[PDB]
Amino acid sequence: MKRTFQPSVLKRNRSHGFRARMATKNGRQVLARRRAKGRARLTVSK
Amino acid sequence: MKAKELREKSVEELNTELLNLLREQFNLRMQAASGQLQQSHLLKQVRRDVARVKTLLNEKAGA
Amino acid sequence: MIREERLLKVLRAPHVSEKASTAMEKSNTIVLKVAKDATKAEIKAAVQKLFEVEVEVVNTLVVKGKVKRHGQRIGRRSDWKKAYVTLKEGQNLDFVGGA
RNA sequence: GCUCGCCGGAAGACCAAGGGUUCCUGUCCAACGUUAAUCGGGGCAGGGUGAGUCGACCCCUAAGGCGAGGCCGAAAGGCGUAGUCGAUGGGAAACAGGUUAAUAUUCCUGUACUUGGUGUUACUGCGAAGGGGGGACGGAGAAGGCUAUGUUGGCCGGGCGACGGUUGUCCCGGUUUAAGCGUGUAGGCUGGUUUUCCAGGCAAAUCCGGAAAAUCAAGGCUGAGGCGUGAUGACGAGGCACUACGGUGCUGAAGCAACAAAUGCCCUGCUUCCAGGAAAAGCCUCUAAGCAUCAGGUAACAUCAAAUCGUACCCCAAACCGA
RNA sequence: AGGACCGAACCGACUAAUGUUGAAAAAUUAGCGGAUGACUUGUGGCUGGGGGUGAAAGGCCAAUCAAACCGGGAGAUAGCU
RNA sequence: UAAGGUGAUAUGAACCGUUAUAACCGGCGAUUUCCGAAUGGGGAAACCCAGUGUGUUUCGACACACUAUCAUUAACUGAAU
Ligand SMILES: [Mg+2]
Ligand SMILES: [Mg+2]
Ligand SMILES: [Mg+2]
Ligand SMILES: [Mg+2]
Ligand SMILES: [Mg+2]
Ligand SMILES: [Mg+2]
Ligand SMILES: [Mg+2]
Ligand SMILES: [Mg+2]
Ligand SMILES: [Mg+2]
Ligand SMILES: [Mg+2]
Ligand SMILES: [Mg+2]
Ligand SMILES: [Mg+2]
Ligand SMILES: [Mg+2]
Ligand SMILES: [Mg+2]
Ligand SMILES: [Mg+2]
Repeated sequence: MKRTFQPSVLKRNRSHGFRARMATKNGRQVLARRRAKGRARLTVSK
Repeated sequence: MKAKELREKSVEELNTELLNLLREQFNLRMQAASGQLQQSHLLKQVRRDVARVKTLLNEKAGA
Repeated sequence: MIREERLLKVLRAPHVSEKASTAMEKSNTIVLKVAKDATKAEIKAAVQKLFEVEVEVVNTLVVKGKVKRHGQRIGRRSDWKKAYVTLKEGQNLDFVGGA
């Protein structure tokens, strides 16, 4: 049956992940702790 | 010849000083023949003076 | 002329893409990595004074880069401006250096 | 290559979503293909989707978002007026052949079209960020007419038959052909027209709204298809030469009628119902200044401009969601 | 017209078999219910964790739900193994 | 400072140098695209669109240059009164 996922790029920004991270103290914090702390190749947006 | 020479040439002619000399990068540098033995690399060994000229022109701005 | 503009450097760099040599029927054309803003007319004239060839028409467009690259995860685009521009027939590359 | 079998409201074809070169050519067969693999959606190369008319930009606005100042709120911040963004919707214009290993309403040929500036000519009130109209909009149902298109005949070309009959009553195939231009039809809708008067439309207005009169009617918009023209052209079964075996150059018959249809078109219609069905611009029109022999407006044509991005490459599936 | 009929698309899941190191972390096959409606679907938007949403099952809130995920207090505490 | 030298994974090509402006090192400069406080407005970051000035102008243009918001002061304008 409906397995909890259902992808949709557009629905992957302000609603979640993507570049929206650059709009909030914590949001932008995530990037630091993520990239810097333990260099991540990261990928977020595709 | 080249290198710091006529540094006062207000009657400057820096134009096409590059392309005309492009022989290497443009032509020669393709394969083999960009001076293989008698006189190879020139660009960074002398033709790199392109700055000196454009720099001067850039300086002779308050004319 | 009404060279008054920027005919100085509207054109630059070839392309030697797959389109190259494959795009030659009645008239070899070209590509040139033309500046982001050189328009068509200026391009038509650019190849006039220089290259000394006879241009029929120009076309051009844009093509955009794009890529992620960073100390962690950012990276961005690049931007360009292609430009076919046709020439003629009765006049080949003549004395020049192809590449 | 010849047989054989399977699907055919599809197991065919096209597109969207999503994918993101999987497309075509050459190559190579380690790994990947549940085996072999000279083969592939695998590897490595190249090629392949050039724009004034297709799309995005761009005008316009929907849901909603943001939001000068502003109202709130320990701070962060929430809400929201003007306003500004936001398509999945409205605004302008191109087709048919040809061609590349790969591009294509972008390149070539033939024939067009839109809009803006400038100019010449002619006629004229312009002339707004403004007023009015218009764009401009629901659901459901009931027809009629028509076209797509099919069938049969006629016409034209072709064959008379591995086995009994078919050598005119018969079997096979074709019988196509666009925008644009003229024609304003089946229908759809709505009375024209003139004059004068005004507490309305933020000011003005001949415009729209209201009021009176007066004279006629046979009007005025809208509109599918059909018919002429486009086109004694093209295409066209098929023959003839050349073949690289894929295909090429030339030539080229008939090319009509009758009936039958649509969920497509007239139909942003008609009828009816309650849940009573975007907006703004273009467009038409009316005036302001403001202009005041001017500028502008309309039309014809002459010319210049139409920038910049995208364009390469499965889709009920081996390219998407399921390792 | 209808808690009307069968009825494709479309939406849903009543039954059985198969699968159960699957083709598949819920499907395939044959049947099955709704199919002008409290219908169904594309795009985008709004509700945030003791909080949301809920024709109500503690259901759903990214294969996670009697209190999501990530990082931290953190080497929590563990008379237990 | 100096006989070499044109950064690295690879030469190679074509060359520059031996005396004292070739390299190479140090100081002061010149330049320094687009994004990013990003600041002309907008924006899914590296893209999109404008206003007002400029030079060369075959004198449409190209690019250029300025134009965010607050605070202090200055001068000028200036509502209901
Ligand atoms: Mg997007
Ligand atoms: Mg860390
Ligand atoms: Mg090409
Ligand atoms: Mg080609
Ligand atoms: Mg084996
Ligand atoms: Mg190669
Ligand atoms: Mg090749
Ligand atoms: Mg399937
Ligand atoms: Mg239900
Ligand atoms: Mg079966
Ligand atoms: Mg209930
Ligand atoms: Mg409930
Ligand atoms: Mg539970
Ligand atoms: Mg600047
Ligand atoms: Mg701001």
